[PDB]
Amino acid sequence: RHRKVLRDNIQGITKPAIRRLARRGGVKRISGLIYEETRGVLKVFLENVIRDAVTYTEHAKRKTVTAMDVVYALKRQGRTLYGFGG
Amino acid sequence: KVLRDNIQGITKPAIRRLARRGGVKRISGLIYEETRGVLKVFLENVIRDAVTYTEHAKRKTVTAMDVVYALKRQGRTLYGFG
Amino acid sequence: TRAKAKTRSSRAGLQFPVGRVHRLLRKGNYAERVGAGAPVYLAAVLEYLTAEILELAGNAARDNKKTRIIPRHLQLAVRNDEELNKLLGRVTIAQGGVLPNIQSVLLPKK
Amino acid sequence: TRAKAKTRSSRAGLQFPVGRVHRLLRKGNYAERVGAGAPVYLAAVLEYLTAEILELAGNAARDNKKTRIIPRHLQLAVRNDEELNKLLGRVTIAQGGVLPNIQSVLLPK
Amino acid sequence: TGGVLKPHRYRPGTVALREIRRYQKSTELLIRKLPFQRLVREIAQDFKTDLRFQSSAVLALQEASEAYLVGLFEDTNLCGIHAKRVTILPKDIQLARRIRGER
Amino acid sequence: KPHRYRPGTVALREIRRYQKSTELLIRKLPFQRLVREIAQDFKTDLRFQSSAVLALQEASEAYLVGLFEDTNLCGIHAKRVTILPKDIQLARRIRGER
Amino acid sequence: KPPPYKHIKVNKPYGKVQIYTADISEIPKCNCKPTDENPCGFDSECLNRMLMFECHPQVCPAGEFCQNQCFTKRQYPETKIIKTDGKGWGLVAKRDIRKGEFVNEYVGELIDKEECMARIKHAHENDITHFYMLTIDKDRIIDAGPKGNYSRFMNHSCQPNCEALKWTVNGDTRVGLFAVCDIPAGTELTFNYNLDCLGNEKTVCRCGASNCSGFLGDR
Amino acid sequence: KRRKTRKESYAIYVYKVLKQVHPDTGISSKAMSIMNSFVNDVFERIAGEASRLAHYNKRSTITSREIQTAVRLLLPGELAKHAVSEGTKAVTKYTSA
Amino acid sequence: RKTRKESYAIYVYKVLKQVHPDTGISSKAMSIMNSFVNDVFERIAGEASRLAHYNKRSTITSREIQTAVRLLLPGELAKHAVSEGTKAVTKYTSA
DNA sequence: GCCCGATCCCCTGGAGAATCCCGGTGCCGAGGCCGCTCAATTGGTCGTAGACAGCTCTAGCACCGCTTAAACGCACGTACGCGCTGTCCCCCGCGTTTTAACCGCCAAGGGGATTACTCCCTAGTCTCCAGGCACGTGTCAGATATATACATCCTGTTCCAGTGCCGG
DNA sequence: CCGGCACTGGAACAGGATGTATATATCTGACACGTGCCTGGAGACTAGGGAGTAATCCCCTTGGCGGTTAAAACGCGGGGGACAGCGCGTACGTGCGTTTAAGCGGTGCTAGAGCTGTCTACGACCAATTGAGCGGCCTCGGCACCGGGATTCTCCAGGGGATCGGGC
Ligand SMILES: C[S@@+](CC[C@H](N)C(=O)[O-])C[C@H]1O[C@@H](n2cnc3c(N)ncnc32)[C@H](O)[C@@H]1O
Ligand SMILES: [Zn+2]
Ligand SMILES: [Zn+2]
Ligand SMILES: [Zn+2]
Repeated sequence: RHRKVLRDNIQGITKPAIRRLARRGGVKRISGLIYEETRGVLKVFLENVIRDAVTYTEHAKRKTVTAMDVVYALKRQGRTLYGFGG
Repeated sequence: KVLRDNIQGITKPAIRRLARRGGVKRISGLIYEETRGVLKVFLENVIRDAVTYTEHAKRKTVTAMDVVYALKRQGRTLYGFG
Repeated sequence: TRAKAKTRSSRAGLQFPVGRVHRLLRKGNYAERVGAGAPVYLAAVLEYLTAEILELAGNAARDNKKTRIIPRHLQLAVRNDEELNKLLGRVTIAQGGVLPNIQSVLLPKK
Repeated sequence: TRAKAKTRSSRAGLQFPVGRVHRLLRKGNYAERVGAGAPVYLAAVLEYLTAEILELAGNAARDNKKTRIIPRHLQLAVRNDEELNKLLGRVTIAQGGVLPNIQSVLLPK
Repeated sequence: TGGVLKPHRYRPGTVALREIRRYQKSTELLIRKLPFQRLVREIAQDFKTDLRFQSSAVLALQEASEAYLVGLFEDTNLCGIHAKRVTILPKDIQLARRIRGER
Repeated sequence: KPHRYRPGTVALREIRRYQKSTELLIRKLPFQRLVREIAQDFKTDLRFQSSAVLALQEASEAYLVGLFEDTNLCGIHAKRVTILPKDIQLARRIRGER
Repeated sequence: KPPPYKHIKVNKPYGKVQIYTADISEIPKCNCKPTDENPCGFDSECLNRMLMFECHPQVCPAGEFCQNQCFTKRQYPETKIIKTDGKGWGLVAKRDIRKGEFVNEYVGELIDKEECMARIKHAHENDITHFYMLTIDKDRIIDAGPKGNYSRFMNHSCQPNCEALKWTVNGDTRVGLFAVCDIPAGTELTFNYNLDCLGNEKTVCRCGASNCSGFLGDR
Repeated sequence: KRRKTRKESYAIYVYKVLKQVHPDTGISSKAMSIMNSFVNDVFERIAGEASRLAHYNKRSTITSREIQTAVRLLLPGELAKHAVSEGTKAVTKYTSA
Repeated sequence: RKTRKESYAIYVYKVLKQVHPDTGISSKAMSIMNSFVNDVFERIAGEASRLAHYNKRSTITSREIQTAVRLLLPGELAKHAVSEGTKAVTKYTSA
């Protein structure tokens, strides 16, 4: 049960990392309070998908989240993802 | 009998009323030529599928379930007709 | 048969047809074999979600000194609870009208 | 058997497996009784729809002066066609990047 | 000689705040039924000729076209306010539809 | 005077280099440390397959990269060039996600 | 010496004319609450104070607290009859009223437009010089002849301290002169007005202001 | 009249579940059809979702366990927590008697 | 041991060599075209289903697989694919 | 000095005025009551789909060391928010006059639902045999790493463009 | 009273220093075949019912006409909200030096996913008998609307008393 408790790993999505995703989208100049709402937008997308992946796993009586449960959970919300089999 | 010009039946106050039910206070002078262009294509993408469903069953009359199905195809569900 | 007929809806204590749900599950092309405790789990859910709407329709109908439900009360009942509103997002109810609201900057100022 | 097997996908002049599309329709619970002109009709459409998304990816590969088709070519071949961009509206393709585009108001004055 | 007096008029912006509070409470229909019923028959002569309709079918489209327009005129207003204005210009409908996904 | 490129051109000189690559733009270990911590509330002591972590990074990045292109139209509507935190909310609200 | 004028509390029809009341089924509801010093007051906002609706004593959620019940509670000053010069008995207040205060409501006899033409062409030509006509709507004309109030007892000007507004109550229109500022006692009470004669002018505008030259017929 | 064919609906169960919550109110002919479509629309979602859970795992039976997951996927936060109890109780009440 | 895993690879590769003789295609792209076909297939079948069930029948036929195309494919694909299919269905029987 | 014939603040018979409320009339819309028929219940046989106690072996988690790209601050100066004022023309509130939606009728027939009868297109069982899936080996298309060869952006030094404001 | 010794703003363009393609080598790991063999497609016949098909009844979609009045069209005014310009300073971009985890080779270990055989409990199938459920028929019968006589409140009213200008 090596479950060494964790704390505040959201601050790993650093500043230049977010700036790169920004630049790819086509923005020329960025404010200074976006780096505190992008995290709050990401940490809500991830839950609606991970909860469904874990539910799809439990029903099959397994213990390893595979790479098809994520594809199913994503196809569930109209966000189909080609590439990883299915 | 042939027809024409009938898009001019959506008069000016008929758009002002739908606006007020929306919640807008002032209204410019060119919305009245832009809304009759938004309304005239939403109708085709539905009448085409209604006519298709009717054409499939060999009928000659657009019944009231074909429209419900044509609107259900595009995520615009309708409650209270069937 | 020989003895008296006790309808399958009565044993469990429901009000929805556990006899009729089974036939619809069997003639809808959903699988090849249908279990035996499927309709009993399925009807006890279609009952709760109708209680939950008629309750609020009554609670928002007595607030006008009337004793009869009309389509307007149904929408006023559903557009105010943030779970029925999420389960019923893309749905249009006929003869329902809109909710009352005006923005905060269009109110005439002093 | 008396004669020799004359496979069904060669009677019609197709490439996709009619013997497989039929069984797939049957053992998937879409209806009870499956007709006999269904698989022939469906395999032909499946063949036509894939005989075009390659005909554009090939033409897009010859502009990098390469020979092997990779994911990026498929995205650049799809986001530039007004009908495939409407049929594949809500679909994401891995390893595909974005389509090169920049605004008009941001360029230096 | 023998004249008549007249009171003031309403300062612009009150007969337009009454209509809102009046229309967001009723449930009637807001377009003339025969003018709308002729447009439906004029459009549908391009797909198949000589087809008839059902009295309760020609009234199934009117309960959706308007619930569409009313929901669009609610997202035009948020942009028109975003730009620090009160009026709604044509260059807002296009932004709304563009973000939403139609064009 | 180290030749001092005039402010506002280095950005326009990489907007057009990040629109031709195909790599991913977040660090792999700091991403895989976040997933294993969000999913600790729902079920206990899980184990992730190695090809189901690389299957979430693409969804997340393809979501953010397509949200910023819709943020960058409001800031132009309001006659600005710098996006602010009172814009993201408008795009989400108009989409229908909140 | 005031001439004989009949007194009456509220309006009245004068023949074919008829008023229309309103039930409690569509009367516009307020949104305030019986919370603080001014429940549906003047300062504290009220969606009926703003849009020129006078609340009903029952539809209000507060009940017996809505101060916006005026055209019924009949709140006035006393303002004993004063005498002016060149006009008649122009009147002076005897309070220290603030701004946004109510003054007497103009109530008289309500007559059809066609009917009015007759009732003035009967008397005008016989040298009576009737000058009390004020239009509210097509087919509505309030006349200050047979009956009236302290409302007929007013005086035109060009630089006044009060004006003529137009409210609607119980489904029907109203007319109430208001206080535009905080005017104390010892001050003349008058309101300017616009008109449109059918004949000709008979007196240059004469008020006592600086730019009050005007006429009777011009703005 | 050829004694026209019959038509089936939920109109005498919707009306029963009303009197156990409001023993005084009535319902209108035009606000009945809405609840009719409501039930005939929430039936398909819960059936079809289990019809694919039972296929991803190579089975051919719709047990009383697929319906307990289709609900956990379809319904929101606090709604999907009472329907589960309703179901798991009205089956224990049936398996004994 | 490693029972099998069917796919459409050996058929996509056969189609490619009729429109581009000297051209190859890598694994990451084969594994995308596979899912593309395996996705369009179920959208086209899962509506002939509902048509057959609305009109109260029990058989899927070409009259269904046509009407299931005019509703899915938009524009000009719906006018070319329909012309394509009714060639194979015609030639097949006449043999 | 003491007293009279009308004449202004009060007073209640006629009336009068709307008008809470007791009490006639008429509803179209729901609410309870009998023939009627067919889907749901019960009682039995059967042949599979699925639970389960072993059993092999692939791969997801944990440790360690090491060389180097990427995150982290820190100072400056500039290009862009933001707030304010003055001109103005465009969208709102009214009065008259014109028009064609609506309710309510009569009249003729296209085509939508049913129903009884006969053929022909699929589900289904055996044998029979070849297209396709995993394994194992060969070699070439494309990803580095240098070395030029330019093409893009930024700034100081003359030249027009009229000249500072002095004047006699 | 505008122009003339020197005088002050806008314009022009090479020239530097950096970043971005060119062409050579070079080399490696994955793409494209060949090989065996086991499933799964294919070829013929037999037996049962779903759909093509012809004939019938009658519901309900068009077509036309007349009167009413609620709504649409047009022109006058006249005040308020959109767009342009200016000025002040706060905040994000650029480059350079310094500190810290991502990343690449391994190596060890075992936890859990995939297979194989036995075998019992369970849902499809079928025949028989009877009670729930839809269609139609009446009734009531709580809800809108007027008589309608009179019931707290309010006048019009001509007159009952308080009052005076001289009267005697
Ligand atoms: C309604 S009467 C009021 C009479 C008197 N003020 C009173 O209180 O009884 C107003 C009179 O003032 C006159 N008037 C109005 N405006 C006037 C003016 N500007 N110059 C002279 N007389 C005027 C009118 O002719 C009218 O006869
Ligand atoms: Zn209030
Ligand atoms: Zn009030
Ligand atoms: Zn004057």
